[PDB]
Amino acid sequence: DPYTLVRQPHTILRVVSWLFSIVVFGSIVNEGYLNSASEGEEFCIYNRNPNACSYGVAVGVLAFLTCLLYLALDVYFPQISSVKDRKKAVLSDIGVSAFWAFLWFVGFCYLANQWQVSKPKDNPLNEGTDAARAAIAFSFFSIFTWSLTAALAVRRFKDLS
Repeated sequence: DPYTLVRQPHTILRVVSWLFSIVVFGSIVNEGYLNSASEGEEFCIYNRNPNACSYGVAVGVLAFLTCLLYLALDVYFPQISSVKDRKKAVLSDIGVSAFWAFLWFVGFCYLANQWQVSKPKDNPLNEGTDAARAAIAFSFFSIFTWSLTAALAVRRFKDLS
């Protein structure tokens, strides 16, 4: 039912992941790994630490960009007179949302794995620093919210189809 998807938690998930993407990006910046990644020095640009974080930055800042724009679309979702055109909008966004699950999975793994390289792998990821752990945690949290949208790729689509 098109007229129930107007209150679909999907929109909420966009807001949640929108914020989470800010937290991850910001946390990485707070650590200073973004600056290190941009640093052309061969001991920083080839350093795996900031490079792993730069993957978090990639998906972080672009998720902010994408989700922000996606939320703007939701504003006018119920303003669409054609249910078919609504399906087009959902299909277009939700396909990327499913891809975000992949993208954040990869970025997350870079953060988690690189931590196990630089720090004792016998210890859990929660033995890292405040912001570093925030980036990892909220990256994982993002994956959850994106995996929900991956399911909605069928739910919402068929409810409009």
